[PDB]
Order: sequence, then structure tokens, then C-alpha cells
Amino acid sequence: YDYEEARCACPARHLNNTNGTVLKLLGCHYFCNGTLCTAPDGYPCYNLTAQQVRTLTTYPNTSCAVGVCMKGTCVKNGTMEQCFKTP
Amino acid sequence: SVPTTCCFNLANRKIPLQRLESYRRITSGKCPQKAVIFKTKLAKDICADPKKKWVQDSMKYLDQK
Repeated sequence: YDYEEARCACPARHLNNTNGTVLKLLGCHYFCNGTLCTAPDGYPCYNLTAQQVRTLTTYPNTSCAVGVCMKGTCVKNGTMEQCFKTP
Repeated sequence: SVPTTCCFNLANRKIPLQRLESYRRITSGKCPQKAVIFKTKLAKDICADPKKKWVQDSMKYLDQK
């Protein structure tokens, strides 16, 4: 069995929104078994400020910048959504 | 109704049946992509593509277990 090939096939907690669009990743990275994985290019993400992430909870608070993952960076596309953690 | 995790990297290669404990289907159109999540006996979750034959067969096997 190839553990290395499957190292990043684990699920990840996403952020919801009150906007009726898909769930999106916070940023473009996630851990699997404590190891770093990168979301695929084009994956939907939220780019939050350092101030915003301190108060990111399971309820919305302020507007969140939507983006897409590009080589591990969540690049903003101009759209704003009211995002929050799924439970 | 809203999935608490979503899959964005799907395991292409077969997971041995002896390692599998259970599965759940992520079918919500609210995740960016649909997936099957297998839970292993070590309690790890592994994302897989519901369109692979081995995924469908592993689901049938676990249904019989």
C-alpha cells in the first residue's frame, strides 16, 4: 500500500456562509495526521485578515474575502461573503 | 444537512478491505466536490471518489459487515 500517495486524502473542516454558495477552505492549507497538505489549484477559499481570524467562530461576524487557491495562496476575487465555521 | 468536513483530495488507489471500518457519503451540493469518506480501524478518515469501482465495492463490503 502506498501511504505516501494517499497522505493528503483526508477531509478538512470548511467555512460556510449565509450567501448560498459552496463551503470553502480557510486559506489553502490543511493538516492530515499532523502533516501539511495544500488544496488543489482553483479550490474555493476565504482570505481572512490576521485580525479577523482571531474572532472566527461558528457564527458570522464581518465580511470575508472569497478567493481561489493558487500554489497555496488564497487569491482574492473581489466577492465578499459572511463566512463562519461549520460546527 | 451541512457537512462538517469536505473532501478536496481523493485517494486514487485502493484501500485494503481489512483496514476499513465504516463509510459515509458526502453528497451535499454545498461541498465543492462529492466524495465517499472511509473510516479506518485506526479511526482515520480517507476521502475517495464514488466513481471508482473499488470504492463502490468497498461500500458493498462494508454494507455486508
